[PDB]
Amino acid sequence: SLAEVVCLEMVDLPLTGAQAELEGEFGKKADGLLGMFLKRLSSQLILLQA
Amino acid sequence: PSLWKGLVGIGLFALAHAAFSAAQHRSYMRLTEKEDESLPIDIVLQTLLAFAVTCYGIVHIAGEFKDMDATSELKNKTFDTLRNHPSFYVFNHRGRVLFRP
Repeated sequence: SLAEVVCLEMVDLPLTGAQAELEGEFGKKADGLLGMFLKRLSSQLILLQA
Repeated sequence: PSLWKGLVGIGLFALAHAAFSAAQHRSYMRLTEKEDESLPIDIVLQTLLAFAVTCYGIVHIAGEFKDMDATSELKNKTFDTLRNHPSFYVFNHRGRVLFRP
């Protein structure tokens, strides 16, 4: 059937597991800097464990 | 004191950590592609504070200044020292005979 192709488009593949969390932690916009430091250090420990 | 040296170390470490954070945040953008174009306040505040403490430590680590007036360190030089002339030593004194040969 692929002998006669009419139209095609390229769709990007989904983000990998090692990069999925980089779009979830961002955008929180916490009012206090302590919360930002806490989540940043938690992400750092998660990456270190990985 | 010597702890100043240790202080500067942690300062560099702090700066190093900032780098990591910045790198991660860049990846954030490289996966969000939104019109943010701004660093988190936490990372810039941490970088600036680390810079301040590290520079303050470095200023101490640089050392101690020395006075220009040449009569500063020469004040305590008694005449019993300048007269020795180490090149022109003579060993025909009472020291050898008095002491064990």
